[PDB]
Amino acid sequence: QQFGRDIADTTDAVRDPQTLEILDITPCSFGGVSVITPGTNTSNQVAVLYQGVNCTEVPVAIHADQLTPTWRVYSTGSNVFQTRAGCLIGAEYVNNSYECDIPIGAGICASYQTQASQSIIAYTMSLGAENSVAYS
Amino acid sequence: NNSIAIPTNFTISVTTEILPVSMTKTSVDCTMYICGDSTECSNLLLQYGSFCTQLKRALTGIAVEQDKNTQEVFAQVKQIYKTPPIKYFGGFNFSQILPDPSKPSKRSPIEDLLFNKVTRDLICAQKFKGLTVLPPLLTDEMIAQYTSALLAGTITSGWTFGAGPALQIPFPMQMAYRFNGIGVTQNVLYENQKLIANQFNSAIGKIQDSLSSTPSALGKLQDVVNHNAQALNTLVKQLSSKFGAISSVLNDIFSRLDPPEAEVQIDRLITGRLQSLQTYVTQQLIRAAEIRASANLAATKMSECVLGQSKRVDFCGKGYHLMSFPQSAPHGVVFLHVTYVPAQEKNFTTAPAICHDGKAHFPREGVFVSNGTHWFVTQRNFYEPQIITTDNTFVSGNCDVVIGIVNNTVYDPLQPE
Amino acid sequence: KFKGLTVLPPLLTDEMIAQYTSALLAGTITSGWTFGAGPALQIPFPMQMAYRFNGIGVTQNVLYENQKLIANQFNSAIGKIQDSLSSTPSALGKLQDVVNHNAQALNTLVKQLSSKFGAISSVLNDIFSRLDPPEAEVQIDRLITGRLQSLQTYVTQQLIRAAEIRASANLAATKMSECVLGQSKRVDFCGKGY
Amino acid sequence: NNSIAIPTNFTISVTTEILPVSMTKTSVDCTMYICGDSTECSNLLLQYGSFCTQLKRALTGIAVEQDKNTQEVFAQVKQIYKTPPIKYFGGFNFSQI
Ligand SMILES: *[C@@H]1O[C@H](CO)[C@@H](O[C@@H]2O[C@H](CO)[C@@H](O)[C@H](O)[C@H]2NC(C)=O)[C@H](O)[C@H]1NC(C)=O
Ligand SMILES: *[C@@H]1O[C@H](CO)[C@@H](O[C@@H]2O[C@H](CO)[C@@H](O)[C@H](O)[C@H]2NC(C)=O)[C@H](O)[C@H]1NC(C)=O
Ligand SMILES: *[C@@H]1O[C@H](CO)[C@@H](O[C@@H]2O[C@H](CO)[C@@H](O)[C@H](O)[C@H]2NC(C)=O)[C@H](O)[C@H]1NC(C)=O
Ligand SMILES: *[C@@H]1O[C@H](CO)[C@@H](O[C@@H]2O[C@H](CO)[C@@H](O)[C@H](O)[C@H]2NC(C)=O)[C@H](O)[C@H]1NC(C)=O
Ligand SMILES: *[C@@H]1O[C@H](CO)[C@@H](O[C@@H]2O[C@H](CO)[C@@H](O)[C@H](O)[C@H]2NC(C)=O)[C@H](O)[C@H]1NC(C)=O
Ligand SMILES: *[C@@H]1O[C@H](CO)[C@@H](O)[C@H](O)[C@H]1NC(C)=O
Ligand SMILES: *[C@@H]1O[C@H](CO)[C@@H](O)[C@H](O)[C@H]1NC(C)=O
Ligand SMILES: *[C@@H]1O[C@H](CO)[C@@H](O)[C@H](O)[C@H]1NC(C)=O
Ligand SMILES: *[C@@H]1O[C@H](CO)[C@@H](O)[C@H](O)[C@H]1NC(C)=O
Ligand SMILES: *[C@@H]1O[C@H](CO)[C@@H](O)[C@H](O)[C@H]1NC(C)=O
Repeated sequence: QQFGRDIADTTDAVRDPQTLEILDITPCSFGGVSVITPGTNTSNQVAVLYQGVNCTEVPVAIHADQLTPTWRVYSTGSNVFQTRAGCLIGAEYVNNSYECDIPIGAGICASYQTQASQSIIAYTMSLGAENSVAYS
Repeated sequence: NNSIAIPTNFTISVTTEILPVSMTKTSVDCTMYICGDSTECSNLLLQYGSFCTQLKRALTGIAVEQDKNTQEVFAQVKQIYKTPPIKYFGGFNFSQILPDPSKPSKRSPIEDLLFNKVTRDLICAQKFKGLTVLPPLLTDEMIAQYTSALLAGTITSGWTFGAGPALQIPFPMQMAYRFNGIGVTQNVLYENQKLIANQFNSAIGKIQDSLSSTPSALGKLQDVVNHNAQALNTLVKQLSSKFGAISSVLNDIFSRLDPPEAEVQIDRLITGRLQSLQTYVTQQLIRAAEIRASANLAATKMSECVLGQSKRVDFCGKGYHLMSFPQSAPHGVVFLHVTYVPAQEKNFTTAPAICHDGKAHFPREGVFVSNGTHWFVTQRNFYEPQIITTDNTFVSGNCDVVIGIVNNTVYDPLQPE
Repeated sequence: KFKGLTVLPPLLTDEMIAQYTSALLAGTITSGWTFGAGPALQIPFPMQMAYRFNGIGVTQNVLYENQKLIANQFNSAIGKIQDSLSSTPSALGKLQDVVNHNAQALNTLVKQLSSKFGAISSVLNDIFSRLDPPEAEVQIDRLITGRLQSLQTYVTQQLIRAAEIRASANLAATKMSECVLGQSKRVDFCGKGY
Repeated sequence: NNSIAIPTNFTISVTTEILPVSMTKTSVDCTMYICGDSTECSNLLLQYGSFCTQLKRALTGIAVEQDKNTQEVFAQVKQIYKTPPIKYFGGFNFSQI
């Protein structure tokens, strides 16, 4: 058996012609990039969500050739938070909960809030104000 | 002409309505699907305009639509109501529908059953072809918190929290309100409170067994998941089509042919793959419209069945609607409709009016019934025979006009005193 | 059919749908609302109509004192229904339109079998005979992709019209529940008036 | 400020509402529609792959949906109630319906 194909008839494994050593072919690391912006009127600050990857494994490219976005400055930055949607770089996670402003996913939202330089923060969205009805 | 069937008993019936509210949010990397690792194919695809951008825009609209659907169905209430620590509620047992603190998810037993029922790997193979799944904005725990808040509001405040501030009411009095809503007097409930509570508890217990026993009970949800997965698989399989080219592999076409011949073959492959993507996106839009209609129905049922008592027939279950309970399910909602069903009907002789003196008397709120020798006035949905008096009847005209009028005495309460 | 487009029979025969309508209407006459919400409870029809008068805010004595007049009005209106259906060509147009759409769409599909789609001919055998097999295959695949596009367009439009028909049928089922199995207080949901 | 209109009479009005519940159920053959009698075209058709699997699946879904629509509209009641032999009904005439 010289090689193997996946469902889409794409080669996913191959036998080396010289060494006859079996090799799996996995496509190079790829993913979606989402830019959370408060609005260019409000600010030029942004946050970057790398979707469906742990940011142990976010682009750590040190040369422009190694990875397609040539903007490395928003990778492995000071503000790094892991979500189930992806890992978000450039927004500080706060334990406070607010009404959703910019949806990120898995219950995490982002907002541009003052805290006193105003910056992008990430938080768990607030479902509402808790109440207890005085049942008797 | 003169026979009426009056129910002498009732059944508290709990039924389940299962409604999809959201579908899987999918994203397609258009370049990675049309041109996996061929940069030449990517440069050629740049010449096809805004096809990929339009597909991305449509899929993003679908995903935002799914989040909006879930928000409309479950985020109706802005207060996260909590059930009281003492769960008595007049003998009505809500443990199967109330959140269970022992479970880490804070999910009810029925909801836990619902979540259990709905279900290289296919995910990895699809991802390697540019097809990925975006997580929903609201977690399953957040949707469970919405359902728990809705249940707590319904149990502690009736329908008041739906129309404004939550107003505490004892649950037996709320269910008496609901019997008034279905046309049955409060005394029927207060006199039969233990029986009604036991019937409700037994029906709620049978709900879990009915959901467990039938594999296809939640099929309406599962089908939605299936309808997504198959579609994605179809897309992946459409990457094996040559579309009239020498090969389905872009790299083989480029390696084997000079630029003029390769262009004719890569054009065929790119056109076929773009057609496959357009077909997928169009069918996703149609399915998203169907899911939006389903979620709009679910939101309407949340408003009119859970946040109130509906007089619409069969909108909130089979029978006379009393109240409803929401339960979160994977990509959907299950409404437990508690309804009142008349039972143990009995035949009686009936007359449109009673002729007393020269006056015709009509029942103010009920029916004139006869067991064979004596005439009573009873409420329509329950047999509670009462003596015909001037209090429970009103007078209109002479006896001649009414067809079917029967002679009988109308007792005057004040005359003895 | 000879071009590959066939029509499948509906699962319910028109006789079975007639039996459903007969059962629903007999239940409405004999039992009023009761069969909709549970066991069918016998009610004399004048008393059911008096209930329905109470539902709209009118007392029972109004119906009982005017029973003959109300019955005559109902009989006259039902008599006028058949004439009104006869007179207006568009009275059932909403039905006919649906049929027309289906019937028209199929013809379009059939007509798309007479389109060259840029090739020399719309007949496959003529293209194969009049061209070299490598040259002929290009035109044949052009015809094939054109016919696949026609089929996909037909299926997409059928999906959209099926969504519209599903919305209409959901509305019809809601009207069966709320207008036939009950008395509705929703304004204009079950006709003009109370 | 002080004037009301009170009805002194009534009309029993019967109106019609027409609602389509189902459409014609159609099935399509790619093999015959695309390639009427050409086995050569039939063999060429497999190159395009799963288009007709998808099309047949969609049409079958529509066809099942039509029967589901008819069930939803007309099969609401599971008891086939039978009208009484004697059709008096208090002077109301239902012979037309
Ligand atoms: C109304 O129906 C209920 C059942 O839903 C009757 O209660 C049952 O009565 C039988 C015999 O009397 C007992 O064996 C059951 O244990 C009872 N069940 C419950 C839940 O109470 C009730 O008696 C009926 N009422 C009338 C007036 O007929
Ligand atoms: C409410 O109902 C639940 C079950 O639906 C009751 O829990 C059961 O209690 C019995 C006896 O106490 C046990 O034998 C079962 O094993 C329990 N089942 C579960 C799932 O807990 C509960 O006791 C009821 N609450 C009240 C106040 O009666
Ligand atoms: C119809 O109902 C009346 C009233 O309940 C019955 O008359 C009563 O019968 C009981 C005996 O079963 C006596 O103790 C009461 O004094 C009677 N009341 C009156 C006002 O006479 C009557 O027997 C019932 N008839 C039938 C056929 O059930
Ligand atoms: C209410 O309207 C009905 C007609 O819809 C009236 O009935 C008419 O009465 C007149 C005089 O009694 C007769 O000449 C007509 O033949 C009747 N028409 C029908 C269709 O029966 C009825 O009189 C009106 N009532 C009031 C109080 O005005
Ligand atoms: C119910 O209405 C039908 C018509 O819809 C009546 O049948 C008509 O009766 C008259 C006189 O007997 C005839 O001139 C017509 O030709 C009949 N038409 C039809 C279609 O049968 C029927 O008599 C009415 N029922 C009652 C009890 O009056
Ligand atoms: C983070 O990524 C690492 C690297 O593969 C993985 O081992 C780990 O499970 C990830 N953590 C989470 C919470 O996903
Ligand atoms: C009473 O019912 C019988 C049979 O249902 C019917 O023949 C008779 O006409 C009815 N009474 C009157 C006054 O019409
Ligand atoms: C009422 O009487 C009819 C005829 O006598 C009978 O068929 C029916 O079963 C009776 N219903 C009840 C509830 O007794
Ligand atoms: C009882 O009804 C009959 C039927 O018309 C009537 O003749 C009689 O006068 C009535 N009895 C009264 C009014 O005491
Ligand atoms: C009565 O109506 C007139 C004109 O419509 C208005 O000016 C007047 O204020 C009304 N009556 C009262 C008490 O306001």
